[PDB]
Amino acid sequence: SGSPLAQQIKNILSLISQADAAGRMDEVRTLQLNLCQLMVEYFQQGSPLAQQIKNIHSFGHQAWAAGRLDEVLTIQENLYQLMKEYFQQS
Ligand SMILES: [Zn+2]
Repeated sequence: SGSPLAQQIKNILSLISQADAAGRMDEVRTLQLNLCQLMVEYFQQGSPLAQQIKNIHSFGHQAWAAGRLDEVLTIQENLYQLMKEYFQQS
């Protein structure tokens, strides 16, 4: 974890919000791929909130691998809300 990584996570969270509002569906997909990688790197190796971000991210991968879109989507809602809290990015 680190401050430049934290700001890049905040940048990508902000662009996801902007791209979503503007209807840029392909860019949203790319942004979510970037956020995924940044989360793996930032949370490598914490507070209860950080532990739950890590757990929920892991279960998100398991749901995605099975194509379980219904569970992916509500995992995403939970994960992204916790990320917005941890990184103070509304
Ligand atoms: Zn991921």
